[PDB]
Amino acid sequence: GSSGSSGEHIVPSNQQQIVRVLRTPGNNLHEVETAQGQRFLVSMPSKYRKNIWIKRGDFLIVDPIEEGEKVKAEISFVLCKDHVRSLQKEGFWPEAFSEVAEKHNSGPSSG
Repeated sequence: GSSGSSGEHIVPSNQQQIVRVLRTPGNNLHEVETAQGQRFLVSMPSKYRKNIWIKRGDFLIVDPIEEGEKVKAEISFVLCKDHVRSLQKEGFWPEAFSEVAEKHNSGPSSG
């Protein structure tokens, strides 16, 4: 069993995981990296059959699949500047990335 788990907003499931985009060859796939320094590729949901706005560095939630194609996991949702922060407060956001938002900033870089 388990204890009352938190799930007020879109939160990474047990199998799901948060990664960061790196580059896209164009096809219906995207290369991301985990918090444990692990680069891999992901597939696009059969439901998101459209031209979604995806960029490099963008953090998304992918889920691993059983013994199937040469794909590790598939995108679940697109985290926004806000979401990311939320997960950080709730205590879910990864550490390997945690040291990213701190530096990142909107507008002219003071430093």
